[PDB]
Amino acid sequence: PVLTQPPSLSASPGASARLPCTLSSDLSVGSKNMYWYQQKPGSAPRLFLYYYSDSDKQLGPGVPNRVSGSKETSSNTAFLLISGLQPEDEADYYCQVYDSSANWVFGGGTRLTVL
Amino acid sequence: PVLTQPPSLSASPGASARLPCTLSSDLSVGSKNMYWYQQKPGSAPRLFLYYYSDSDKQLGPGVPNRVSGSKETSSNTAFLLISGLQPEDEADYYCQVYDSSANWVFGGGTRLTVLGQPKAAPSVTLFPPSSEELQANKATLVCLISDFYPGAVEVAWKADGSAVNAGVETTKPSKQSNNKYAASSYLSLTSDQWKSHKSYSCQVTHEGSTVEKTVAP
Amino acid sequence: VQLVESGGGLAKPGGSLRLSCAASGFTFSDYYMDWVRQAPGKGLEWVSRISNGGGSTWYADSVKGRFTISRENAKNTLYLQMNSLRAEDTAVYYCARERYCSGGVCYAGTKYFDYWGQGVLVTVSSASTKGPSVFPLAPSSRSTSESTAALGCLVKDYFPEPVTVSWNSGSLTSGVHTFPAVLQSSGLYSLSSVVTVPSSSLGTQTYVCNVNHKPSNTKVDKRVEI
Amino acid sequence: VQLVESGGGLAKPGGSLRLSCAASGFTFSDYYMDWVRQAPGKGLEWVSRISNGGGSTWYADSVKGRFTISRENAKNTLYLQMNSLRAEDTAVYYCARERYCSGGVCYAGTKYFDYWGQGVLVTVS
Amino acid sequence: IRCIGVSNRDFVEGMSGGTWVDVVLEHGGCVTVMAQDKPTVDIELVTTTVSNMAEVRSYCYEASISDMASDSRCPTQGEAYLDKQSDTQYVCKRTLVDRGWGNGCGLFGKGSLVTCAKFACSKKMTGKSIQPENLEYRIMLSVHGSQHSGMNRAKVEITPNSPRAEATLGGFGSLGLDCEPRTGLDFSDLYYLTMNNKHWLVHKEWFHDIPLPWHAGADTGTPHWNNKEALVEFKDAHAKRQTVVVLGSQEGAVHTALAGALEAEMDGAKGRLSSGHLKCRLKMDKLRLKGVSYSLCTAAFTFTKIPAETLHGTVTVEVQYAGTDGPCKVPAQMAVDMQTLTPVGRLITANPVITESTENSKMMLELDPPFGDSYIVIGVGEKKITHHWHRS
Amino acid sequence: IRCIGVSNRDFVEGMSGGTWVDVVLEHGGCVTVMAQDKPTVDIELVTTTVSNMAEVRSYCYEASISDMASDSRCPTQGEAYLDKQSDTQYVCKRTLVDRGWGNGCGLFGKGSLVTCAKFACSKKMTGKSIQPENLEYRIMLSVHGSQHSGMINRAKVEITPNSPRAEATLGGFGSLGLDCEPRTGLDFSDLYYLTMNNKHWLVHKEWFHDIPLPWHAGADTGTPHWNNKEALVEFKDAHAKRQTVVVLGSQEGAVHTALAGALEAEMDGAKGRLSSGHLKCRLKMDKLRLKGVSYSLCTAAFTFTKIPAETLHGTVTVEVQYAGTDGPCKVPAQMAVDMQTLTPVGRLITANPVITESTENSKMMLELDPPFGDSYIVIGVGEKKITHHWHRS
Repeated sequence: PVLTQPPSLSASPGASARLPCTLSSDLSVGSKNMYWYQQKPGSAPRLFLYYYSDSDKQLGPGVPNRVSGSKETSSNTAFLLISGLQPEDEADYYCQVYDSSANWVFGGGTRLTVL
Repeated sequence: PVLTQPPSLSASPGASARLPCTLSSDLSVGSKNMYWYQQKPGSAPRLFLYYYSDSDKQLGPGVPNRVSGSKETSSNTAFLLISGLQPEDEADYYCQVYDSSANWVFGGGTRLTVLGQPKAAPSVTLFPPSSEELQANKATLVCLISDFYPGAVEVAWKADGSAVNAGVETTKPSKQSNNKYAASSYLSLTSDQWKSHKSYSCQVTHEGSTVEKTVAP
Repeated sequence: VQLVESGGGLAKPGGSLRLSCAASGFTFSDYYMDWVRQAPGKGLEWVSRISNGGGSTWYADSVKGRFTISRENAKNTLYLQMNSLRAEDTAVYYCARERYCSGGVCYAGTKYFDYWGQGVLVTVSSASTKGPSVFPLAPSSRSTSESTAALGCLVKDYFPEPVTVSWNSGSLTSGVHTFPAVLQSSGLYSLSSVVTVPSSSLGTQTYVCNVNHKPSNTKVDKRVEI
Repeated sequence: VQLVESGGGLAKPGGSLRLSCAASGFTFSDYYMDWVRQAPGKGLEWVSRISNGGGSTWYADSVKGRFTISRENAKNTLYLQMNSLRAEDTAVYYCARERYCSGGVCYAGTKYFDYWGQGVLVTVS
Repeated sequence: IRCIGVSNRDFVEGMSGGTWVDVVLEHGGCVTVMAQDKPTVDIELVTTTVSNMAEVRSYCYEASISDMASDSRCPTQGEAYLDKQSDTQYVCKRTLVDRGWGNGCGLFGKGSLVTCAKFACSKKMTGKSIQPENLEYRIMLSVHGSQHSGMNRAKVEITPNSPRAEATLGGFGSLGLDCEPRTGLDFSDLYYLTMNNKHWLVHKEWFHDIPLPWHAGADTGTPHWNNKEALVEFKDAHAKRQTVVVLGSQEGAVHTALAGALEAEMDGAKGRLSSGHLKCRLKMDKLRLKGVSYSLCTAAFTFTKIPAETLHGTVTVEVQYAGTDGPCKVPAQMAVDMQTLTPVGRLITANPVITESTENSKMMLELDPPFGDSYIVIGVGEKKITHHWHRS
Repeated sequence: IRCIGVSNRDFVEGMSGGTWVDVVLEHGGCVTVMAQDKPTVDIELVTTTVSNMAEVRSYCYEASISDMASDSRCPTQGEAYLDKQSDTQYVCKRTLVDRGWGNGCGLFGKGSLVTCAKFACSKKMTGKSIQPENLEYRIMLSVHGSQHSGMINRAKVEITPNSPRAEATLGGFGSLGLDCEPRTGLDFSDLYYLTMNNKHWLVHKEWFHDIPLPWHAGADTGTPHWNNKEALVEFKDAHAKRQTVVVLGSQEGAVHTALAGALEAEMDGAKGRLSSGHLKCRLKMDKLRLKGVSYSLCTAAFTFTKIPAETLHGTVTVEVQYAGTDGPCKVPAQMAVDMQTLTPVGRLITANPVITESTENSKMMLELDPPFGDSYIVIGVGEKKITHHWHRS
């Protein structure tokens, strides 16, 4: 089991950003709990978003209402909704799912940069 | 249990006629099979409408599609509805229900009157007595009134201008098969009361106007 | 599917009549029957009722103990035995067929009166019968002057209704108007029937009116001449 | 509700270390616990997981046979006995608490890392 | 003047003096209280409600299934896993299925297979506990002197912890009630069950055993159903997909299992019950008649209804009084044919009166005739009315 | 090359000479047919359909109540009467209740009371007869010589009780005949086909005759007539002039409980799919030439791509990869207890294993029937051949 999110891409205010996490073929993304975390330079990460479906969701303690979820099975890929960008997005957002085989898997990571 | 019906109901031509039928205090229109019959002059009744509800009804044989029924539970009354009212709908309509105790209850019957029919004056024919009747020393005068609307006449007999009050029998109007009315009047005289005057005359009056037909020995 | 009644006539108070209802066109043994009566110029009143087998009868109160309803399915006939008639029994009596049911229950539970017979007149009164005198009513000495000409028949002084009139042994019906009878003060009725004939048809065509009065057995053919 | 960690430092290859993550404030005998390491400026890699009573433990592939996670719920501390340390263990480590799961069938089946430890640095050379 | 046509009727005769009468009020039954110098009163118990029932358990009898998935692993590859098998809103079934080279495994044998579906309850039934101290009794009273009715007159309300009550009956005064020497028909063993919109009283052990999904609270945000496998079945596992089906509505199933249970209405948020039996000591020392200072009515009477015998032999008579003499006492008695109008029976109505002045008012009374032949006589001297009677 | 992982699979040995193979075909089970000079063939029964089933009886499991009235009579006035008690769509109950001056009678006593309500069926189940002459059988065939992914030429046939013979053309392999005989449709005269909400079973014939629900025993007429509708309508709590009517609610879950342990069958659409089989077949395969015997032996080397796997019945399945443009060519395949050279010990399930592609790295699978004890799967010629140890039971 492996999940690949691109190294990074920068997004600007006034636009919308989608953060993907391409899962492998041994997993069906439509039946996976998505846990995304938020980590800044030096500091330890805290829970950022939980997402399974649009009705089955909850967000971490101290996180605002600009972030939601999306998941398209035709791509077998989960997406972290980050809309309404601001330069204050300085954080490496990891993509985490569980498996009864791989026992925890993190993505490559995505450093939220803003121009 | 009794069924009350207005003795006469008039309804304008082309419009609808709501013939009512109010059930007695011990019945409920809501749970009755209402049976409606139509009877025209000289002929036996025939089934006109079975009605229990707007989703439970039945037209009698040959009855047009302009007829229906209804019930007003608030007055314990059934209604026979005839729209597109044509003068061929002039008849008596009887409402009838069944009960386990009284076993068949008929209404009083409502005589439908379709307004707007044109007035027609009577045609009158006065007949002298026959010869074989005169040889028997009797002589009766026949006055035959036919094809007049509305249904009311007053016949008067005259002999040499003077009013004849004796031996005169006259009928009541009776609907013809063509919606008009007919009547007749008879003057029974002995052969010697005849052959005495110059002439006798039948004198029919309808809606004020008058005809006079005369005969003579 | 037709019904016809027989056995009318004139009875005296305390006498008896046997009305019959001949039925044809349906399985007469699968139907309830009824007798409904109507006095002259009045409403309808239900008289009696019979099941399709004959072992269940019902009667209006005003008739119980006198009238006997019955049916013999074999001869396809419904009966009404009328015993000890009272003056109020004078009316026209129709036989009616109810709606059919497949047992006790039916679709919608309807049991209205499907078909009615023609009707028989029953008159009860202590008066004796009188047969009519039939006299011709001739035209007025002006034949082909106006559009047409009108001749007729006088049916005089007969007690019990009805009288039946046709013209030319039934071969002539167009323009025939038989008038309802007058009820003279002497208790007897009188009838008159006229037919408008073509103005010039007086020469070749000869006119005879046929009067039949059954309760007195009077059958007369008095032909009309000038 | 606090998570601090002790025991960092230097250790040549073959040497050993004993990491500790002392917790307090909550019932430590209830929660699943997790170690997860991170090289400097490199990706995140789960290392070890341990149950509420310590009766069953899971490790990452590159670690088993040498590291041994343990738990004495009486002192409310989380241990990570790193034996036979090698070079690619050079990373900063955190202890993470796995979400409350009374039963095993938590209200939405989440079981994620809500609280994290501050982070100790391990350098192997 | 209730209690006339009631079949289950008791006639309680008091004692002249102390206001002690112990009556038993039931449902469907009533009592006529007759005192010596006091008006006869009818007393009936019409309503027993039990309020504030606490929910105990709710069963689901109609379910729905939603987003459903499966997961399969090859032989020796351990047990299959879905993230939602750890979710309390999902029903799952784990089983082993035949795997081979044709499904995509390297070995031949049995591989693990799990399937989960999200559970939701469409319709549920609710059982509640009842506490006898939350009962409430509704008692109706009425006196005699009236006219054909029963379709002044008082009403009271009684609680186990407020059992005393007094009702004011116009110029008749007041009568008190101290009610409960023998009362309950059961509790502490029956739940009060509510299905679609109907209600029963079920045994606790029978209710504890219903094979349906159930949650043992009143309500929390998104309840948790136990034994949800009872309405969801799995069948026909292939190698990688198991179809999940939800069983049809179980409402008709428990209606059949509730045949021969005691049913109960509900109005409103309080459960009505059809069991009664509260005993009452009514004190009527404050029950003045109405008026003994009336004179006898001088005018004539007329029967408005045929005198009717009730189920207990008493006769009910309604008369009309033509005259502005009123208000006045009605002369009424029963002669023994006749010798000269010596009283024979006894009245049920105490002191019959005409209440209105003008002019043709109606009035009803009740008699207790003696057995055999007798004559109901109403009025004085001439223009009196008499009716023959025979009892049983 | 289906039937490899099937748990219930039969290995029928034919007769050398006459084209004789008598097989018994079920659902979920299949047979490997092996002839002498002919390719091994798999025969499975995949589909049993039944068309145009005639309705027998329909039960109502969810009802509705409509316009309802009562009628009450005073004591001595006879029994109560409603016009709709003569209606086939109405359920009525007559009872005795206490009447008096307070409800409106002149006497005190017992009066008659009747109450009727209109019955309507919301949802119904329907039972049908199957009549074996409208069945249809669908049989799938496939031959051996293939590769693992190709699991999923290969043929299919249709068979009728009165058209039981069939022939299918299999590429260069020729044709094969089937002359079959059904036996177990209704077994005789029993087994109705039931349709509920949207799923279907096969019920016992007598059990269906005894379901305690309203029912009409036709196919359909304008406004059907329900018999024994009294089973879903209850009357209770008659007061004096009104009797309350209750409808029992959906009985769907009740019949599901009585349908535990019945045989289910899907349906889409209007044709009935079945999960029961048992038709016997005499197969004649005399017109079945092998595929190619004029090939040469493969000279190049092989390599195991998958570990040879044991099936449920002890047979071994092997897939190898062939590096070389030598193809098409015969694969050298044999068995056990050598220390060459080199006696064949077991027998193959695949008749004439072949390499189909010319160039250059093609895949191919075969199946063996190894002898008990230790044995050695050997594939290839002479030197640079590949060998794998095997142990049976």
